[PDB]
Amino acid sequence: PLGSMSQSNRELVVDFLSYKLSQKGYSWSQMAAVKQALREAGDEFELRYRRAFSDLLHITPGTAYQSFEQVVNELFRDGVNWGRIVAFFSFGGALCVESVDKEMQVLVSRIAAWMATYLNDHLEPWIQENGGWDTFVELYGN
Amino acid sequence: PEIWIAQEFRRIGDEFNAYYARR
Ligand SMILES: [Zn+2]
Repeated sequence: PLGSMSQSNRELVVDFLSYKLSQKGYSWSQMAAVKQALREAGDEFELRYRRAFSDLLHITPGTAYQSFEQVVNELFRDGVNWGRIVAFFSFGGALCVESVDKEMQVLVSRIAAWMATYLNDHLEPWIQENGGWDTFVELYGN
Repeated sequence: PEIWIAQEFRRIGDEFNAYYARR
């Protein structure tokens, strides 16, 4: 269903303004400042470790979540930290890139939701006792 | 197959964590 044409128009205005403030050393919100920090930790992660992203592995919509819920379980098998959370995110990005490489676009919407609910039910806790997101921003910003 | 990859992501994601942790 379609929402407000004004909420649409406001959402873009609000996006283009944060970006300009983040560049000039400001931030619209804690959410805005965290997003950009993760975007850049991500590219930094991509750069440092491009080798390990290659062709990852019978990717079909069939056993997609199954094969997914297991890699992540294994990822944090013995604990969370700021680097594994980044390792976590960058992992979803390639899945989404490699998926649309097979028109399996339909797999992208589902992927997002597996992360959001995992990060909510499992990553969210750690993150919270360990300083918060504000703390990440400091370690990983710029 | 997979398991080895999850392990790999645990590793490089630690080298990374180590980096910004040392800073
Ligand atoms: Zn619709």
